[PDB]
Amino acid sequence: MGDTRPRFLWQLKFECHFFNGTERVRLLERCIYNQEESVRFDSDVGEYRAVTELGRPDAEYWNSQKDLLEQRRAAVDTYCRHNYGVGESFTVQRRVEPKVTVYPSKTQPLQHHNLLVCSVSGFYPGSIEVRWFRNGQEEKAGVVSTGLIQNGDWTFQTLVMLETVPRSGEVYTCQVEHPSVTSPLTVEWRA
Amino acid sequence: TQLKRALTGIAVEQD
Amino acid sequence: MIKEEHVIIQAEFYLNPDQSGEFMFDFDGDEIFHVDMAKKETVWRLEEFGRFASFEAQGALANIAVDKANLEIMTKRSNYTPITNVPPEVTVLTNSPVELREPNVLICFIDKFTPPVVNVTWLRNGKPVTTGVSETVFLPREDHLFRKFHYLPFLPSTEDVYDCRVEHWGLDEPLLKHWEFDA
Repeated sequence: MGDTRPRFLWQLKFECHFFNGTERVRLLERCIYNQEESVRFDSDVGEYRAVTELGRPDAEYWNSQKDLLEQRRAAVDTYCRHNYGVGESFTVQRRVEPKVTVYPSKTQPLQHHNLLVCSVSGFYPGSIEVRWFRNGQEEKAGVVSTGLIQNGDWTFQTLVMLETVPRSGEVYTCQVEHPSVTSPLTVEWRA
Repeated sequence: TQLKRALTGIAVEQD
Repeated sequence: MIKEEHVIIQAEFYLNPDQSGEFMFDFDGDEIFHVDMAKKETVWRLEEFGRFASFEAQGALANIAVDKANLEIMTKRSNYTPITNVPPEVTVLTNSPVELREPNVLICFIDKFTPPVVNVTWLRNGKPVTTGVSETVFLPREDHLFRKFHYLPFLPSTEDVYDCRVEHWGLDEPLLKHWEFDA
């Protein structure tokens, strides 16, 4: 755009890191000028610390305020653990079952199918395992994945493909292991 | 229940 | 055994001279909610979240006010050093595997850019799309850059072609990202 006027950005990030549930909690207050962190409060440190020289005054000023220091030290309880307790049910405990489909496909424009695709979409959390079976026997060779894709709408998707030229009569099975189902989902495709 | 925010502090000014 | 690490981030920023402010919560890379400064209200990323928790947007406004002040202070402290434009990488993807006549969403993912000011346009068959599109606020990154999602509902067809046009001060030219359904 023709607005060539200089831009000045100020970011403030409060990170609550939770380890083994609420066993270990760490608060990180980060002040960022443009794309550079200048000062931070680390609960494992207990006081403000300058990241760049630009933030040294603030670190000195804020450390002189004992009310602020005590409140920030207690923030691991009054802020991080509080919000964890409030949001655990729909975040940490969020379980969405994946929609699983199986279809034949091709690696390139070509007159035979050289791929068996298993699409696993719309699930949460991201941890998932996918196995292929030919006639009830697991095929571990020629399996290629697109990796874990985060859609930004609290869902994940992935493709898991089996490089094979399916033959008439064979029955392929995609198996999806995910914390949302007590038994792994199975989808069959009959060639 | 209510989600709490962390309160922002003012930086030191110039002189 | 031990449970996986989870991180909740309260991410807020203020930008001059645009006078833009943002306040949002993030859980493991997903937005929980943000605060719309206009209308002064908490917008949950998933509406269902509003039935389990609440947040007073007024405080976010207060925080943004403080951020504005701090930005100005820092602006003078750095001798009015401006931010360096970082151009984004743009990826077009689909919500799910594409099937003809089966409704879907085209996602334009704008990534790794700063400042958080971008201009995104959808182009169906070359023509700009102005309604029915949706977007997210500017999402935080660990390298303090930004992410953004733009969404376009559509009926897949072999005849239609799509483009995401992204303009940013770090780009030499508007960035076009193409997408088509071919068999």
